[PDB]
Amino acid sequence: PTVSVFSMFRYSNWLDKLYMVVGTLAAIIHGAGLPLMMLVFGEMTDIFANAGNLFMNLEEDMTRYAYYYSGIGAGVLVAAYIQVSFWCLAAGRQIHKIRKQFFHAIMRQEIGWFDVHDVGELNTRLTDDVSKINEGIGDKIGMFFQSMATFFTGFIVGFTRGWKLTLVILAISPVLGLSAAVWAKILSSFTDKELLAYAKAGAVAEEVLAAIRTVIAFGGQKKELERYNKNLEEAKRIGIKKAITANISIGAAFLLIYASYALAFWYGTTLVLSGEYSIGQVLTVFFSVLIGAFSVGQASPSIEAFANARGAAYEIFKIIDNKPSIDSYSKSGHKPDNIKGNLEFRNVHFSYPSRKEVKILKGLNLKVQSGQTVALVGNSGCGKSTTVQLMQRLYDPTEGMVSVDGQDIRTINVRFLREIIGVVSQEPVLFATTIAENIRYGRENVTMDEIEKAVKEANAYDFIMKLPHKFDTLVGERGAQLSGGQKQRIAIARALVRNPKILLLDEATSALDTESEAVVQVALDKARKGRTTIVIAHRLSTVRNADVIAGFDDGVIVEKGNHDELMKEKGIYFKLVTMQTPVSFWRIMKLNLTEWPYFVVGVFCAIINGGLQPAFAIIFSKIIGVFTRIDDPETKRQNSNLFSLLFLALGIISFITFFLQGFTFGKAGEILTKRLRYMVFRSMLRQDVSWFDDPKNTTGALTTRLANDAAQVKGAIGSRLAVITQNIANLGTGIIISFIYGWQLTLLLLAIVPIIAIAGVVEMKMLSGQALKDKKELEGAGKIATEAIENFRTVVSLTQEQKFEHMYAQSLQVPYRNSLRKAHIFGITFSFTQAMMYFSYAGCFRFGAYLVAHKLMSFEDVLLVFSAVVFGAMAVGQVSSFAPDYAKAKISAAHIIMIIEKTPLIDSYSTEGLMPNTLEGNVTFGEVVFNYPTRPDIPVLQGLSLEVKKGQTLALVGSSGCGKSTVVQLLERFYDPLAGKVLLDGKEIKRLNVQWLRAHLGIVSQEPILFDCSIAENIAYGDNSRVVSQEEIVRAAKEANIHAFIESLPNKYSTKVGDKGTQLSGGQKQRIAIARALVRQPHILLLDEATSALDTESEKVVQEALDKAREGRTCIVIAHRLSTIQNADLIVVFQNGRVKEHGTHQQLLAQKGIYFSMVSVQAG
Amino acid sequence: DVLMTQTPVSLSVSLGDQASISCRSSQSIVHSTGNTYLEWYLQKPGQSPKLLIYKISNRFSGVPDRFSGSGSGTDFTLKISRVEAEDLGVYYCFQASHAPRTFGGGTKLEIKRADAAPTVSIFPPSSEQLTSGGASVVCFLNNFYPKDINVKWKIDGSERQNGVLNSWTDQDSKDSTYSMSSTLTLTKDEYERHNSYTCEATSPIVKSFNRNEC
Amino acid sequence: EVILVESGGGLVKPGGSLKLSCAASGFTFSSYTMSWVRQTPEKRLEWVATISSGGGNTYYPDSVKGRFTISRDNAKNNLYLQMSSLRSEDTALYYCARYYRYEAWFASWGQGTLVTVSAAKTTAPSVYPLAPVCGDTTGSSVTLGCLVKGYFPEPVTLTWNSGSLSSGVHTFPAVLQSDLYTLSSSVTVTSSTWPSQSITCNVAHPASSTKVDKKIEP
Ligand SMILES: COc1cc2c(cc1OC)CN(CCc1ccc(NC(=O)c3cccc4c(=O)c5cccc(OC)c5[nH]c34)cc1)CC2
Ligand SMILES: COc1cc2c(cc1OC)CN(CCc1ccc(NC(=O)c3cccc4c(=O)c5cccc(OC)c5[nH]c34)cc1)CC2
Ligand SMILES: CC(C)CCC[C@@H](C)[C@H]1CC[C@H]2[C@@H]3CC=C4C[C@@H](O)CC[C@]4(C)[C@H]3CC[C@]12C
Ligand SMILES: CC(C)CCC[C@@H](C)[C@H]1CC[C@H]2[C@@H]3CC=C4C[C@@H](O)CC[C@]4(C)[C@H]3CC[C@]12C
Ligand SMILES: CC(C)CCC[C@@H](C)[C@H]1CC[C@H]2[C@@H]3CC=C4C[C@@H](O)CC[C@]4(C)[C@H]3CC[C@]12C
Ligand SMILES: CC(C)CCC[C@@H](C)[C@H]1CC[C@H]2[C@@H]3CC=C4C[C@@H](O)CC[C@]4(C)[C@H]3CC[C@]12C
Ligand SMILES: CC(C)CCC[C@@H](C)[C@H]1CC[C@H]2[C@@H]3CC=C4C[C@@H](O)CC[C@]4(C)[C@H]3CC[C@]12C
Ligand SMILES: CC(C)CCC[C@@H](C)[C@H]1CC[C@H]2[C@@H]3CC=C4C[C@@H](O)CC[C@]4(C)[C@H]3CC[C@]12C
Ligand SMILES: CC(C)CCC[C@@H](C)[C@H]1CC[C@H]2[C@@H]3CC=C4C[C@@H](O)CC[C@]4(C)[C@H]3CC[C@]12C
Ligand SMILES: CC(C)CCC[C@@H](C)[C@H]1CC[C@H]2[C@@H]3CC=C4C[C@@H](O)CC[C@]4(C)[C@H]3CC[C@]12C
Ligand SMILES: CC(C)CCC[C@@H](C)[C@H]1CC[C@H]2[C@@H]3CC=C4C[C@@H](O)CC[C@]4(C)[C@H]3CC[C@]12C
Ligand SMILES: CC(C)CCC[C@@H](C)[C@H]1CC[C@H]2[C@@H]3CC=C4C[C@@H](O)CC[C@]4(C)[C@H]3CC[C@]12C
Repeated sequence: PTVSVFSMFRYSNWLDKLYMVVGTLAAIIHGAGLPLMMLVFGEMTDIFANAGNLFMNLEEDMTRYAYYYSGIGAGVLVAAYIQVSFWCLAAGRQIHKIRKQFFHAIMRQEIGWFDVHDVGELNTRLTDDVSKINEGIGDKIGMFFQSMATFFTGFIVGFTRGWKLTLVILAISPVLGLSAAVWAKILSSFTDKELLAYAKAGAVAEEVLAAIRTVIAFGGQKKELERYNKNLEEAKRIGIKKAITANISIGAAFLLIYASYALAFWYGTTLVLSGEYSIGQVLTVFFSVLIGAFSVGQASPSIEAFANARGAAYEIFKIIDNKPSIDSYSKSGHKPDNIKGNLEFRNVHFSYPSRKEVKILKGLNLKVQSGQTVALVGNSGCGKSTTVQLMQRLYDPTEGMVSVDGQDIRTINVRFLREIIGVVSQEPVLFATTIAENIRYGRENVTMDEIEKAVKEANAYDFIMKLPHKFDTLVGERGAQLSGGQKQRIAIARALVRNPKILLLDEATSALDTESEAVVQVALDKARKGRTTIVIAHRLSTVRNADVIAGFDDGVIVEKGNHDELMKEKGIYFKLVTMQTPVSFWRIMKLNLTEWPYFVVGVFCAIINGGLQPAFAIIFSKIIGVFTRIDDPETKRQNSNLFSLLFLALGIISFITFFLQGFTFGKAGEILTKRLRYMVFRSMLRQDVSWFDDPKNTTGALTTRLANDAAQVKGAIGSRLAVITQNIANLGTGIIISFIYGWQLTLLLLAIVPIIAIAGVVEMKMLSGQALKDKKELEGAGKIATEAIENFRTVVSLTQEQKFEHMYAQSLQVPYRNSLRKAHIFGITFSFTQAMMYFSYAGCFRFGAYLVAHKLMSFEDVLLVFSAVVFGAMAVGQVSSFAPDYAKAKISAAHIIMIIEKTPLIDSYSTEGLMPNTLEGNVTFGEVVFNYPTRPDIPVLQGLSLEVKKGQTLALVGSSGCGKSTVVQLLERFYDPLAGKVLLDGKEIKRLNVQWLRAHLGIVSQEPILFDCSIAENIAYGDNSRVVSQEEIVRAAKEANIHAFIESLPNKYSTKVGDKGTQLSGGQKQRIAIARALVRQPHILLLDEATSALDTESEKVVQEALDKAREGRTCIVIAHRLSTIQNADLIVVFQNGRVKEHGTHQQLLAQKGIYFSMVSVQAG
Repeated sequence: DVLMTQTPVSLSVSLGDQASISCRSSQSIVHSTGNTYLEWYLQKPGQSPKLLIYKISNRFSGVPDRFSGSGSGTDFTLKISRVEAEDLGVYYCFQASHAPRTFGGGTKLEIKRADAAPTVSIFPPSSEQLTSGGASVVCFLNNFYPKDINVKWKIDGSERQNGVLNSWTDQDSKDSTYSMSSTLTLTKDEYERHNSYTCEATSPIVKSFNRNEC
Repeated sequence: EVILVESGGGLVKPGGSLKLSCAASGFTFSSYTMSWVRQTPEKRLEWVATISSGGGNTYYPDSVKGRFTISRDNAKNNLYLQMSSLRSEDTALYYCARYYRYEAWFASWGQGTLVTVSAAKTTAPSVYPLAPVCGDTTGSSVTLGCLVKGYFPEPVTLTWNSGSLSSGVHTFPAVLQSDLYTLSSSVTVTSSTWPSQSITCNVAHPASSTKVDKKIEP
């Protein structure tokens, strides 16, 4: 995927071609202003040296060479501000354009093309990939052009002044260039490698973090913790190897620089003494060529970024490329005028291209006229809602030709049409806009009186009165502060204000009441004369009162006719109607006390790394003083050789000490990180379930914490220590040496040291890897990104795209302008500090000349004070910019100690309480009231009760969200029942043993999630704290006939299972959770919906393997299908949590009650 | 190691002419760095040497124009043309390109000026010298020429002793004349036993004193 | 200009030891190489020692190594050479030296100071005024001399009339016999000067500290 170069800059205007051209010009010209600085420095020192030999006319010549230095300073000020500001502007504009256009093209797309795309990945796209395009083309091309200029100027100066030396410097410069390349590259790709190192274990944490209730429910904690440990240790080995190699490469860069000084001066003295050169030409040639070779390395990261951009641009410019078959926008679409209600289908088929192997609808030939209200009767399995979407031109039907009133849909406007067929779907969703905005999505132009009229028609207006700020009532995400019945009433209200030409309902009475349903159906019937309508509902209540009732079976229209026709027809509708009638503390060093030896060695080697800058100051300003003095050629030669060798030795000790400080602080940091992750996880797990379900303590929150804040705390301890001591060695010694050698210049230079430090930090913060803040502040246009994609479905309701493109435009055009202001600021700062470097030369050497011509100090002493304090301050900067922050890392450690301190209620590992010897198998609940403390505003269970006997297969029947699965959390002790008193065998579970209460019993959850293991480590997960004895494992697959599928799979007991077992089909996996609980041999088996997705003959075998032990072990089945309810022992009906009637199947059926109605779905 | 001969030892130039001096070093004095160092220090009488020429052809700042040094390989000469009158003394060619820095030999330079008659002047031993049992009769010959001369003693006209002491002055920086002294120390017994003591300069020039005292 | 002047000197028995100094003024002493140089009784120079500006680089010829040790004080501007275990061939005259910036080796010789090593003991000078026989003048000039006999060691200053006779003084060098020095001065002045004004012979002897002013009387 290569976008080359021309395609990459396609989204540009005139002004930006202009910005780029003036940019590279001012970058080439800010480039060549270091080598000219060394060309002046050469002759300046060549005049200081020879001056004071019979201080006449020194201060004059220095008043001249103050103007060369200050001139180049005030030329770089400008060239650098121009380069930075102008390239950040080219990029700013170009990325804004591409971002808005990407979002615009992501709302034009065939619904099928969202089968290919995803949700989380697509948000990764529209933030990470676009910021990655920005990253290259913004400034890396500036920095790249500037460093190429400094290289070529380095060579031109070094060949103008003297070649015989620049050839040697150059002939070892390939190794300098290469080592600079590797150093800089390692620096840019440091954070990215780390995440790659953590990937697996991180993904293993998320899975377990999400499904925590399950891995509680079995014995599975120790397994999940060892599982983690293994991949953690792999992250540690990869980590410390990376630390070793990072430091080797850095240490060898320094060794090579210093050995390069050694060669240059050992050769330069041969030349100087021979007569040819002087000390000025050698300083010039050497510094200019040495700086040029080193700079090229800085250019290399810029080259890699361009490869990254013109790669990611492939996929982004892809969504920009293709036009969906059914153009959602499409202004060329035909528009009808005399649109009378008609509906025409003929031999209609379709498959959801997410599965094109199965053709689910295998024929439909339908003709419906105006006002004709049609219902569709048939099981879940026929495919009504498929037709529903197919009508709205949300797809192309494959066979036949669908039309409406003469002309066909395939050639006419989809916005207009998708409109005039107003729909409500099965599970409509609620937006986090203002309530009146949700509604007004009927039209850009709507009046408040219309909203009032429609909400009094739908009769969803009482709760409209009840809420605060009757027309300002803020809903949150998804609309879950209020009820679900009101939620369906207002989805109704929306497809009502949409005022369509046809009204298509898909079960708009999901969890709604009766009287509101009747008023809603009457208000519907108010608009069913001139506007065609069709209802897709299982609730027969709003089904009987329509004109036509048609019958699906196997996705085909089998039974045709009106009500009476289906009565006399003996189809499916006949049987149906027949049976229906914070405070942060510092205690954090103590988390890493075990590693005192690494720290001792580390502080020692950091002291020495710090001191290695003043040692160079002295040695350098002495190998210069040698050529200033008046000596023999023998003394000049011997001292050149001695100081060359001291240059080599400083290099070697630099190598070894960097390698050690790096390796050692690295290894202590990795070890702290690993034990902190493992221990914070072992304390996450044992915590309760209330702590887990609590909002603000979620799966995203917790994985971010456990995958970052551990590494943050690592940063605080070791980094703070290494940087403080290295800097104190460096600059403390620079300034003390400086006061001793010089008594007047160091005082003037202390007034510049702060600015030099700041200059070093700003330069390194750039080359290191300056990132954008929007990637954290911008948040995703706020929350318009996720919402548009996540809740993409009610946008699969109407068009209402523009009203999202434009909300994007606002919430994204605000920060944009703040980014331009930030470009101007960063430009001025990055120029002003560099300019301060050049004016540092000028001020320090002019004052040095005034001191030297009054015999208060020498040229050795001024070259010492200069080099030591100035480049000591610069190196204080360059090193303090690697230091991780200390506000964040301290708050982070507060969070970690917070968790590692938290004491979960009723410790899962605890044997404290009551440990009984005799067990019977009774369960009794008395006035047990409960509400989930996570919902303090809705009380969910209002004090039910039960009585259980041995082997008593207790039927629990109710609705969805009203007390079928809430005893999973009362009996297995997740949420303590606040009101009531429970009797399991008459024994209070509040004193019982918890890892035994779940040890004794085992259930089949509402859904099984499985894991990253083998079926030998997935079923066998059914029991733990006991070895897997396979003669039990062989038969757990056998009792449920699931031994068949497994032995056919390769690696019969060792076939790989990926994440959540995404390989097999349902019929083999839902069999496994049962096979899971078959090795469990639970004395009480709380089964919930073991007949959701299974064949009817293996439902027999799971029920018999349940049955062949349904004696003697207490049983309880909670499900919809009556295949398990009539063969259950007792029944207890549920309606919003209240227990009304109980009893035997022959007793609750002799009375016509509610269970008479709960039989009436499909039995007959 | 390196030893330096200097070919002309004593030189006889005439005021207003050109003189040459040569300095042969064995071994080709040439440093590692590529230069040859070979100075030509010149010392006057009653003075501590001054520099004249360094690095073979250069001239130490403050020297006349006529001192020209020229050096080929291992033989180096110095030519003074138009010899002045304050250019008398001794020349030294010191080489510093090798391990023991030698100073070479030494060549003397004398300016000729026709001839002259030695001015004899004899003195008696002092009265304090007589009492000291020893008598030394001195003899001064001021401003004569050339350095070549002999002086002999005639005690009593007969005796030509050999217990004589000699001493020459260096050439004068103004006149280019010399001056020598002949001291005859004797015991007073050898003195009072004799009467006349004569000091001849060499047609010789004669002078004497008559008695023990005047 | 630069002046280098030294002290030390005198007479030291074989195997002895002493310390020649060299106070230098005028040229920011803390930069230049320095050298000592030696001139023997045959007026034949010789190199002795050199010390670099830093102070940590001294070179001695091959012979006299080990027993001579040269060093310097940059704070007071002084150069010292410390000699020990000297033989009988150490009688010499030692000069300081400087170093021309353009590789000229000895460029600023200070004055000399001489050092004599012998077993013979110290001596004072003996003087006999030397006036011609009854001052019998020989023209408009009269030759006057002065004879200093039998002293040791060598340095000795003879200044006529406290230095008033300067234009026609003829000082002769010291002749060594039996380790005793026979020096003599001579001055010829007009025959109208000797009888009219008195003429004096001033001497000095450093180890003996005797300085006798004899007049010349006819
Ligand atoms: C004397 O002549 C010259 C000298 C110099 C240069 C050019 C010259 O030419 C005239 C250029 N050098 C410029 C190179 C230069 C490179 C690196 C450093 N960072 C550290 O030391 C360092 C200290 C503390 C913690 C850390 C980290 O946690 C760290 C983590 C990941 C990666 C790292 O790194 C890739 C890390 N690093 C450090 C300083 C400077 C300076 C010396
Ligand atoms: C005023 O000119 C300059 C302008 C700028 C920089 C450096 C300049 O001067 C070199 C930094 N640029 C960025 C490239 C850049 C960065 C940092 C460096 N590390 C060092 O140079 C350095 C490190 C340690 C010790 C020393 C010395 O003892 C030293 C002594 C004499 C002369 C020097 O070099 C003129 C010396 N260098 C250094 C090099 C290159 C941006 C602006
Ligand atoms: C990359 C390297 C190993 C390739 C060889 C380097 C070439 C480009 C350079 C490196 C150093 C250079 C030498 C540098 C100095 C000398 C000494 C001089 O008196 C003649 C030129 C000569 C002999 C050069 C010849 C060319 C040379 C050898
Ligand atoms: C690619 C590199 C790192 C291999 C090693 C390269 C260096 C060490 C080689 C390349 C060319 C070599 C230089 C070529 C010739 C010169 C001049 C000679 O009179 C001394 C050796 C000297 C100064 C060499 C030093 C070593 C040198 C710089
Ligand atoms: C990359 C590293 C390990 C290899 C560097 C090799 C260096 C040390 C080698 C390669 C060429 C060598 C030089 C080549 C020729 C000469 C010239 C002579 O007058 C002195 C020895 C000298 C100066 C050599 C010293 C050693 C030397 C400098
Ligand atoms: C990568 C480059 C620098 C190759 C490394 C070469 C350096 C380390 C080598 C090349 C030539 C070597 C020099 C060879 C000869 C001398 C003279 C010796 O009496 C002292 C050391 C000294 C001065 C060496 C210093 C180290 C030196 C300069
Ligand atoms: C050894 C002592 C007595 C020397 C005095 C040095 C004092 C005056 C100076 C020298 C360099 C300075 C340190 C330089 C580096 C940093 C890192 C920064 O992130 C915090 C400030 C801090 C910690 C500075 C504190 C003040 C400091 C320590
Ligand atoms: C206000 C802050 C940032 C400035 C720091 C004060 C320093 C930089 C200033 C204060 C007053 C100044 C001193 C005032 C007078 C003298 C005279 C002479 O001896 C040289 C300069 C010297 C020594 C100045 C050096 C710079 C100096 C010491
Ligand atoms: C760091 C920045 C703000 C520099 C502040 C230093 C200023 C206030 C200092 C630095 C150098 C100092 C000057 C430098 C030297 C001279 C000597 C003499 O001729 C008069 C005083 C004078 C003119 C000083 C006065 C104060 C001075 C100008
Ligand atoms: C006695 C002397 C050293 C006092 C002068 C203190 C100077 C040298 C010290 C004082 C505080 C220090 C600064 C304070 C904080 C940091 C922030 C860091 O991210 C860059 C360097 C920087 C800006 C330091 C550089 C050195 C510094 C300015
Ligand atoms: C306008 C701002 C942001 C830039 C700050 C730096 C300017 C004011 C400083 C930096 C270095 C300084 C220069 C340093 C040395 C000389 C020599 C002096 O005898 C004349 C002025 C001149 C040229 C100075 C004037 C003021 C100066 C130019
Ligand atoms: C670091 C820089 C930018 C601070 C401002 C520059 C100051 C400190 C620089 C520029 C102004 C300069 C001073 C201007 C005036 C004087 C007096 C004069 O007779 C000698 C130079 C002297 C003593 C200068 C010394 C250098 C100096 C003090």
